[PDB]
This record gives sequence, C-alpha cells and structure tokens, in this order.
Amino acid sequence: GLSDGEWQQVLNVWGKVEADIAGHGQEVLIRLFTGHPETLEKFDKFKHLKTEAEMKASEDLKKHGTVVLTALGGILKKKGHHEAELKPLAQSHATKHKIPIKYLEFISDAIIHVLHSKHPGDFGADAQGAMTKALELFRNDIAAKYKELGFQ
Ligand code: HEM
Repeated sequence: GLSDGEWQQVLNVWGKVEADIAGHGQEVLIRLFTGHPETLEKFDKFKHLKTEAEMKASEDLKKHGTVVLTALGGILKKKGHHEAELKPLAQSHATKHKIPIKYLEFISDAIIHVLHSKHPGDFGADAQGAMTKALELFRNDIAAKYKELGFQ
C-alpha cells in the first residue's frame, strides 16, 4: 500500500527508465544473470551465454529486457490496481516458466542496483523507498497467486 506521494515518486523514477527502456532492461537482466547464475538456467534462449561480453552483445537479451520492463511499467502505472495485468504474469511464471518467488526478489533488488548505477546521485532516498515499496507490492501480489496455485 502506497500513498499518492509515493506513487508520484515511483512514476517520476520510471520516467528515467522510459527514456532508455532497452538499456535499462539489458542491464537489469545482466545484473540478475551475473549475480545469480542459476537464474540463467530458466531461460532456454539465454543459457548459451557464458560471458558477460556475450550477454552485452546479445540483441535478443536487450529485446527481452524491453518486454520485461514494458510489462512492469504497465503494472506500475496502475498504482496498485493491477489485478488484471498481474494475473497472467503470475500464472505464466508459476506454471510455465517455474520461477520461484526468490528470483522475483533477486530481480527487484537488481532494479534498485541498476537505477543507482545509471543515475548516481539522482536516485534519492525517498525515491528508493517508494520504488522498493512498489516492487514489494508487486512481489506480494504475485506471492498470493503462487500460494493459490501451490507453487514453490
Ligand atoms: C519484474 C519481473 C518480471 C516481469 C515483469 C516479467 C515479465 C515477463 C514477460 C512479459 C514475459 C513474456 C510473456 C510471458 O511468458 O508471460 C516473460 C517471460 C519469461 N520470464 Fe519473466 N518477468 C519477470 C521476472 C522473471 C524472472 C525473475 C525470471 C527468471 C529468473 C523470469 C523468467 C521468464 C522466462 C524464462 C520467460 C520466457 C522467456 C522466453 O523463452 O521467451 N521472469 N517475463
């Protein structure tokens, strides 16, 4: 649950992402894959990537980064009223991709890391607080659907 002022911070930060969605999406996935190499094994189309240089050179990884952040941005713009947008993603990630909630924690922290890396000194403590709360809400509502499905 976020206040109006917190949502305003989230959507202000998101403007930074929308200026370069592919570059942000690429770096988020690279941070996930290099920090948590077990996550790469869930992607049949990226498991061939052995080095970060190959990851950086992969145009399909940048494409998928655009898909991921476009979906997340659509959810964030609903300011919590995201049941219709979130349900299909919860279902596909639990039942088809088999993504444990832990990996959603990993990618949430990766987003925070990338924002500081690309905007050092321009991602203030209030903005980090609000973005963190928004990603916690996203993860918590996914977790509720995971529990319904019995997925661990
Ligand atoms: C912010 C969190 C995430 C968002 C918004 C997101 C979004 C998406 C979307 C929109 C798709 C394509 C449609 C679909 O299959 O539902 C997708 C596919 C997929 N996601 Fe995610 N995802 C997220 C996190 C993760 C994480 C953490 C993992 C694994 C560590 C993951 C694994 C996958 C896989 C394996 C696919 C299929 C890729 C393919 O072969 O095309 N997702 N995701």
